[PDB]
Amino acid sequence: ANRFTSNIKGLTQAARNANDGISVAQTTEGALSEINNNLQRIRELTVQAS
Amino acid sequence: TGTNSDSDLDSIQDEIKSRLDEIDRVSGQTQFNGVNVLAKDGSMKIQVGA
Repeated sequence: ANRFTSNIKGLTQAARNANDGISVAQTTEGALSEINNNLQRIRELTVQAS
Repeated sequence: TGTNSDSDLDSIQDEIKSRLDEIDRVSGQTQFNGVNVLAKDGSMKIQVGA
């Protein structure tokens, strides 16, 4: 039972940590998407100015 | 399909590669109370007869 509860607590905490990783990836991809929007505006401006 | 170019094909390719890496990871890191189940071809015997 001691080994069992050790595994249980470890797996629960690891699942929580995976959720935190999901959140980090989400915020990073949001920043990347806004950078992509800026790049698209730059590309349109270049097509205009060419 | 043939409508997608190589630049459009690299995305599908790296997604497939990430999925395969995840498959390998979950195949190699799943264990029940300290013994793995997807790493060896050995059989398990359960004493069910006294």
